[PDB]
Amino acid sequence: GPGVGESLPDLKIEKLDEGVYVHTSFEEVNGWGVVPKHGLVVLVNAEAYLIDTPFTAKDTEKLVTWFVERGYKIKGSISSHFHSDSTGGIEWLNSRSIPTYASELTNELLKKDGKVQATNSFSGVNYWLVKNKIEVFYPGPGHTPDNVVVWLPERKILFGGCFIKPYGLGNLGDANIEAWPKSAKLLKSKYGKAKLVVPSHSEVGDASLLKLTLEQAVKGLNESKKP
Ligand SMILES: [Zn+2]
Ligand SMILES: [Zn+2]
Ligand SMILES: [Zn+2]
Repeated sequence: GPGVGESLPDLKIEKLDEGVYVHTSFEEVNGWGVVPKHGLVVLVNAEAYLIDTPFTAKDTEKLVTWFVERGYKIKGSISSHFHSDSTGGIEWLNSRSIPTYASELTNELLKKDGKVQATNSFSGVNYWLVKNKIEVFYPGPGHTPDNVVVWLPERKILFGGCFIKPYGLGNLGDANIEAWPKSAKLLKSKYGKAKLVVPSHSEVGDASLLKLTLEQAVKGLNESKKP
């Protein structure tokens, strides 16, 4: 990229569907290496919504600038859970008067962590961030207590966030393996029609990713009985 030194990989902005872009950012995360984090930028008639933020303030300005530079007013940001791979750019967007959204639970968990909260918050299993266009859904505790997914109804796309772990559940300290199968069950129950499922840390797949995550969630409940 355009810098002066070694290389943590640059932010990626790739067009998924007609009004849906994927964004990938990368962070050193001890016990793992470079971790990729996928989010979405959803478009409505000249307005952009960040589904999750990049890891850092730095890539968040990057992502916002790209779309502002192509004619889009950044109309808001939804964080899918309180971990910094979804929330790490909330402070930047707050200082720029861009509405940041998170679930009431995400904001209290942000609070207990001493992190900056999203400015708006929603309470309840549902929340239309933009009615008939972006839907927030709470399948239940899993990756974290507060993790949510974001559904686009005219594209049948499902940002699963870190709740979707097709090939292994990953970091487990803040997780609820006992509740995760039930949420993964109820998630596929509602969004079986997912044409595309964008997870946080694995590449975009399809409806089976709901099936793959379900069966990985129940596999961790199995491994619970180790002694
Ligand atoms: Zn997480
Ligand atoms: Zn994550
Ligand atoms: Zn990727």
